[PDB]
Amino acid sequence: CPAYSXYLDC
Amino acid sequence: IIGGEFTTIENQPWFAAIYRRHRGGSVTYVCGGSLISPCWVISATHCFIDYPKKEDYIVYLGRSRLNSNTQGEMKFEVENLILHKDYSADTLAYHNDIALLKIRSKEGRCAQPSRTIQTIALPSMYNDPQFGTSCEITGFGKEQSTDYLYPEQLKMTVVKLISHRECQQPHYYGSEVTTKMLCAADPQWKTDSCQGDSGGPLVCSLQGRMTLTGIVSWGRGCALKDKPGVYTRVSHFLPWIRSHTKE
Ligand SMILES: N=C(N)N1CCCCC1
Repeated sequence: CPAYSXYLDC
Repeated sequence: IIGGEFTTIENQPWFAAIYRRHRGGSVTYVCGGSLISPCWVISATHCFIDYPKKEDYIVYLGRSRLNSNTQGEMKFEVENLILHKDYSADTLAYHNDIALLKIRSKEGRCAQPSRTIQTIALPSMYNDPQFGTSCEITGFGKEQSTDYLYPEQLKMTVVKLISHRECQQPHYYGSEVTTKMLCAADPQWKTDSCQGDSGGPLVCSLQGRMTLTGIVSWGRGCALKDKPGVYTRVSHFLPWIRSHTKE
């Protein structure tokens, strides 16, 4: 449910 | 910057605007930075790591707008791009997210201080304000998570420093926050740094001196419940700074 900085929840 | 207010470069005369050339010749904004002396801008490694060649980058100082000129602005080439040897990027956080750009004009010149171009002071080592201290962030980053564009006009907002114990609680980021990082967020979670704000200044007034307390580094979405913004904790990198700037 992939998390990346910056953008959104997953 | 989510929420907050529009501003201009006189507010934040040390704010650096960093862009990257392309092959075709077009230029895109990368990240902010902060002018810590006439030849040196500080910023965040994660901004450069994927395209680490210095000749790719342009730095403007004196700039209040993203894609149009500001009267009095100065444009620099990147003479040295110094990325921290201990950088790492994990499933969430960036560690040691700090970078120094040595700037020099087509004329061979560093910055000339003006009403629109000033330097910001480095903290005292290991000296940071108390949790709950209100500090400012500045950037050309998104106004909303879902925006496709960056605002053309520079912004700023105020956030409050968060204690470590609070930030490292599993509710918030847990282990991901280290001692080399600072957290900050709005009590109602309604204002924050966002995409495109990375490498910009967290500025607090410790004593009476506007002081460069943090560098915008990372966080899950933007202005999100239990998810503060995370900033490189500048007062824990002084030796790295000066060692790489004594030259
Ligand atoms: N302030 C947080 N939410 N950020 C700042 C760094 C880029 C995106 C997430």
